[PDB]
Amino acid sequence: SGFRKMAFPSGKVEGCMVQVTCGTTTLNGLWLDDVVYCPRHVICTSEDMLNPNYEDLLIRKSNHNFLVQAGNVQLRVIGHSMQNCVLKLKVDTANPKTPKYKFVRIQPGQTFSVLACYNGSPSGVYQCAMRPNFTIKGSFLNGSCGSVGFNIDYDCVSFCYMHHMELPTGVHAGTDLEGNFYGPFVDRQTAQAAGTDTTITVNVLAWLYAAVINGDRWFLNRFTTTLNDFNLVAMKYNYEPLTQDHVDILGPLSAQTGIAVLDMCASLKELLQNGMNGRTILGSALLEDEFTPFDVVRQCSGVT
Amino acid sequence: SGFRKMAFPSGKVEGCMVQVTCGTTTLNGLWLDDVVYCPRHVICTSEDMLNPNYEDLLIRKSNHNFLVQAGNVQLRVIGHSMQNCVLKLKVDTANPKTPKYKFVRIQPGQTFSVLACYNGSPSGVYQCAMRPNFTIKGSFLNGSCGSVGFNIDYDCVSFCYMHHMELPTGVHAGTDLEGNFYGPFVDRQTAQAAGTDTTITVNVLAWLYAAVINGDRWFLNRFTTTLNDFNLVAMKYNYEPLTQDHVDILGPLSAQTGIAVLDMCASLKELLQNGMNGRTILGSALLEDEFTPFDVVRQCSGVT
Ligand SMILES: Cc1ccncc1NC(=O)Cn1ccc2ccc(F)cc21
Ligand SMILES: Cc1ccncc1NC(=O)Cn1ccc2ccc(F)cc21
Repeated sequence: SGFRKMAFPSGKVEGCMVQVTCGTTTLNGLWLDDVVYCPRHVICTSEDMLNPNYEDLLIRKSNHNFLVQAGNVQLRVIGHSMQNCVLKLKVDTANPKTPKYKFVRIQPGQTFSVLACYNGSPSGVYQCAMRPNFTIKGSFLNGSCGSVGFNIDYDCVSFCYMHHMELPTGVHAGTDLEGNFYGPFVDRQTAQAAGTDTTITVNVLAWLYAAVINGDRWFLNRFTTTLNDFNLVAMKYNYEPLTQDHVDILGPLSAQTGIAVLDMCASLKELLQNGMNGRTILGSALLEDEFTPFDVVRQCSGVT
Repeated sequence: SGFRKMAFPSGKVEGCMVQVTCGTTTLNGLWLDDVVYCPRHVICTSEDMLNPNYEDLLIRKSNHNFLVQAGNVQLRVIGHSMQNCVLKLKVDTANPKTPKYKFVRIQPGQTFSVLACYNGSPSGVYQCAMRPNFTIKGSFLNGSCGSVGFNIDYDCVSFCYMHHMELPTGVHAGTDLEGNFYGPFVDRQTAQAAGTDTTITVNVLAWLYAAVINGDRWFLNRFTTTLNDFNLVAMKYNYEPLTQDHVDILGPLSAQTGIAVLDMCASLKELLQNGMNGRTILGSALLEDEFTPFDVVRQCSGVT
């Protein structure tokens, strides 16, 4: 029993973190096989960020300008290329600590763990969700760029995020491991306001099922609703519309607890309309939306 | 910017996790040097837990009865001893992945990371605090026993907790790495109710300073208070009394933000008396108490 915001064990990712320096800029790189992945803005000075021409800036850079250090040892750079907003630095040595890995581009609402790093060294690990507006609410300071987000299935690490920037509103934007930004963000220091941060309805329901499994049941009521009726409430409270696909993904949780998805939607509807009345659910005084239905099943079953 | 419940990178601890089986019971062990540490209740059957005589149960066990597996390879057990509520299994091979380590017995209010494991395999990592009643609010299922709590200072892992049991109330009890339980708990299946779970006042103040650093300032008011006046409020709301030692530990946060500790106590006092009025602080709708002043400084400065 108990339910926590749990991150994947970070060891497999720690063995991939390196430090990349270009000129006076130092950030984090991800070393997998004989390639180091890092944000392309490593080639910029703070002044360049206002309007950088990355292709032009990269012409003045040679292999010997990218200083790649793994712990206390220096990697030899034998090639460099830009793929979208990431640089790929070919090194002469395959990372001996390279785990089984994949590069995946996640969908909004999906969760992942972040290993925050500075100077190629890990500082901490926490669980995040890709918000519906494609930002992440992380914890990053200057130097954290190149820190990565990932999920783990048994022995395979699926890398989904690489940190690039902080928006003026304190939220975070970044790319997948192919260098494509999530959302409309660009790696430029300009007005990039975020869209509406809606609540991930399917995750709140999954977390409500997690609460029932762990003993927190005060919010269960005598009511039911329909998808269309629930969605009228969800729209009013800036919640994502719930679809039949979401109901289907909640099936195993519905089966385990014996509480039909639409009955749980009616509990959520009353919680939205009436609030928590000074009460808590799984130690939270608000509706948590950064646990997917898969996360709840995983934590509640003990998948390693 | 941003503030998250961050755990230490778990890699150094992942390399120490092993599976220990005795008879029909399997739990986690911690392999450091040529010794495997595990909860002594590994020698019990579920029936034995009602009133176990560990010394008598251990007489029927020989070195060959403790099956210790590290990944897919078997460790040879050349000695066994019981130290308080932990068993120390001497193996013939030093763990090559043994990090620099210490065993520390933490004080209530202190925080630590937990690497939850099942069958010697890690499932996840999360940040915890030793509650003032000596329980921990974790996330553990059957098989998680032997999972450990730790802190990391640069390259040294300080092991502070080993998981032993779940109380009937869903909270968790365990020992330090010398086998001594935190609090009055015993490794017996009996009525062991927990004392008052008070709020760690010094941590709430540290988190309020973290909020100011990250932009959340609505709770700052025009008032001040005294230690004795604040403590009258703290007693009413089951908060730990604030001492001059706590004020002293909050000094660096007070210095960074320019907000005197007693002024922050007056903000906390008004938050206790009036509530949050439907507002949030660092994404929480309640006063968070599982960040120490050291945690706040560490996260806000980027210590790796
Ligand atoms: C300081 C900080 C805190 C947290 N996370 C990241 C950062 N760093 C940055 O944002 C660096 N940086 C500055 C301007 C700019 C423009 C575009 C871009 F891709 C990166 C940019
Ligand atoms: C099932 C579970 C869930 C979460 N964390 C731990 C557990 N396991 C246990 O508590 C095992 N166990 C059962 C009786 C008993 C008595 C004393 C003791 F030290 C261990 C005991």
